[PDB]
Amino acid sequence: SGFRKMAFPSGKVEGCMVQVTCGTTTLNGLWLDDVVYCPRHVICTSEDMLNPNYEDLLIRKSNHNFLVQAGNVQLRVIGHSMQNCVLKLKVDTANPKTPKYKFVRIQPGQTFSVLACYNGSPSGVYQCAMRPNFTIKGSFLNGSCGSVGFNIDYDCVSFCYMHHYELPTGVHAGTDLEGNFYGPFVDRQTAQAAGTDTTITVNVLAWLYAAVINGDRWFLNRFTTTLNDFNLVAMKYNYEPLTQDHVDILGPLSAQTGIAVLDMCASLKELLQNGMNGRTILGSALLEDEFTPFDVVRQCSGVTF
Amino acid sequence: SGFRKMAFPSGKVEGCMVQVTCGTTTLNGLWLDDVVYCPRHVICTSEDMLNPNYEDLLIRKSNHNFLVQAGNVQLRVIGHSMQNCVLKLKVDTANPKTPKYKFVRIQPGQTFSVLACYNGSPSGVYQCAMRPNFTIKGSFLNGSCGSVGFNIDYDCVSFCYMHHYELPTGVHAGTDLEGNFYGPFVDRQTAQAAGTDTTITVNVLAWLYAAVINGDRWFLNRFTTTLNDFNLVAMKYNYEPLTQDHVDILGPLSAQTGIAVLDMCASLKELLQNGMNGRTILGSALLEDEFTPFDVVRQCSGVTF
Ligand SMILES: *C(=N)[C@H](C[C@@H]1CCNC1=O)NC(=O)[C@@H]1[C@@H]2[C@H](CN1C(=O)[C@@H](NC(=O)C(F)(F)F)C(C)(C)C)C2(C)C
Ligand SMILES: *C(=N)[C@H](C[C@@H]1CCNC1=O)NC(=O)[C@@H]1[C@@H]2[C@H](CN1C(=O)[C@@H](NC(=O)C(F)(F)F)C(C)(C)C)C2(C)C
Repeated sequence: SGFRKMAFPSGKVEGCMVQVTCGTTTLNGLWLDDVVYCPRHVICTSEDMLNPNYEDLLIRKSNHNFLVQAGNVQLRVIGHSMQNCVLKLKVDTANPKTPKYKFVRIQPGQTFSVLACYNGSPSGVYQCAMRPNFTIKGSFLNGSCGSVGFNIDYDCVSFCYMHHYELPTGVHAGTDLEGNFYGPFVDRQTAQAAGTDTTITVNVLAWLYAAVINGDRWFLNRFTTTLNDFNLVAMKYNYEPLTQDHVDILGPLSAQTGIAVLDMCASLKELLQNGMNGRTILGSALLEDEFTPFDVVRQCSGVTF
Repeated sequence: SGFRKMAFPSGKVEGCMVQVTCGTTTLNGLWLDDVVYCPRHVICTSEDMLNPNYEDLLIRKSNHNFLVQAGNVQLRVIGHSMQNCVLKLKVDTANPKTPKYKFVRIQPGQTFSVLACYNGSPSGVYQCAMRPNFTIKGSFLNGSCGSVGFNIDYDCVSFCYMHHYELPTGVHAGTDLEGNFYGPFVDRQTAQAAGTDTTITVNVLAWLYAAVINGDRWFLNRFTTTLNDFNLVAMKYNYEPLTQDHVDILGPLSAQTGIAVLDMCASLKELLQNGMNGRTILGSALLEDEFTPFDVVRQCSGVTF
């Protein structure tokens, strides 16, 4: 029993983390094979960041300007290129701790573990969701950029996120490992708006299923509803519309618990319309949308790596 | 910015995790130097667990009965002893990934990272608090026993917890690494009561400090109060009394924010007496007591390892 916000083991990823210094600026890099990936804004001074010309800034840099450190050991940079908002620094050494990995672009509503790092050293691990507006609600300070988000499939690390930017609202934006931002964001120190955010409806239902599994069943009603009837209510309370693809994804949880997806939608309707009456669900006084169906199955049946 | 439930990096600990099988029963062991630590109830069949005589059960066991596996590799057990509720299995090999470590007995209210494992393989990481009643609110299934809780100080792992037991209420109990339970618990399959739990008052204040740092300040009043005046209210709402040792521990957070500890106590009094009125603090609709002062400083100023 129990249900927590649980990150992947970070070991495989801790071994890829390096420090990248250019002039005065230091942040984190990801060392895979003979290549180090970091945010391109490492080349900036503080004045450049207000409106940088990254091409012109990079032109004024050679390989010896890039100090890459892995623990106490320096790596010799033998090449450099800019791919979108990331820098690829070729080094003379393949990382001997390179795990099996891939680069993926994650869809909104999916989750990942963040290994938050400073000076190329790991500080902490937590789980995030990519929000419908392509922000994340992270925990990041000066020096955190280059920190990555990832998923693990048995022994294969899917890197999906690298950290670049904190919005005025204190939420976060970054890129995939090819340097393409998630959302409308750019790497310049200026106030930038995120969308109106929505609630990830499929995740909420997954978490209701996690609650039932763990015995919290007070919210289960006898009533039912349609897909259409539910979505009309969902629109009202700023929830993602529920698709059939979503219903089918919730199938494992439906199957395990013996509560149809549409009956669970019935429960959520009542919850939205009546509130919680000061009661809790899995220790939460509000409705959590940062667990995928797979996160719930993984945790409530104990998938390992 | 941002503030999340953040565990230590788990790499150092992932390297110490092994699988221990006795007869039919399999759980996790902790492999440090030439010694493997696991819960003693690995020697039990399902019938024994209702009321085990651990001494008599262990007597009928020799070294070859203990299958210890580290990945695909078997370790030859050359000795065995029972220390309280843990089994120490001497093996022929020192773990080459043994980190600097210590064993500590943690105080109620303190936090730690759990690396939840099955079949000696890591599944995930989360943070827990030791509750005043010596239970933890974990996420644990069949096979999770042997999973450990730990803290990290630069490069030194303090192991403080090993998992044994889930109460009827779905919370959890276990031992230190010398096999002494936290709380009144025993390793037998019988319903066991935990204390009335209390709220860890020092942690709540630490988390209010985390909120202010992050810009949640709506709950700040310009009142202050005495220590005694606060404690009177605290007793009422089932909060731990606040001591001067507690005030002194909050000194760094007081210092960082420039809000006196007793002015913050003023805010918490009003919060307890009025409730939150549907408002949130760091995304939470209730008051969180599972962050220590050190956890807040670690996160809101970026301590690494
Ligand atoms: C990477 N090390 C940081 C991550 C930041 C630091 C504070 N918390 C974080 O998550 N990246 C940056 O500092 C980037 C960097 C210049 C400005 N920047 C920002 O994140 C800034 N944001 C904005 O300008 C704002 F608020 F308007 F959106 C900052 C004020 C420093 C938080 C560049 C090149 C974009
Ligand atoms: C270790 N592998 C498990 C951890 C459990 C399994 C489900 N969730 C957990 O955290 N340990 C056990 O199964 C221990 C073990 C026998 C029984 N036991 C229990 O935790 C049981 N609890 C009780 O008897 C209860 F609820 F009354 F307190 C169980 C019902 C299986 C959850 C021994 C030797 C104590």
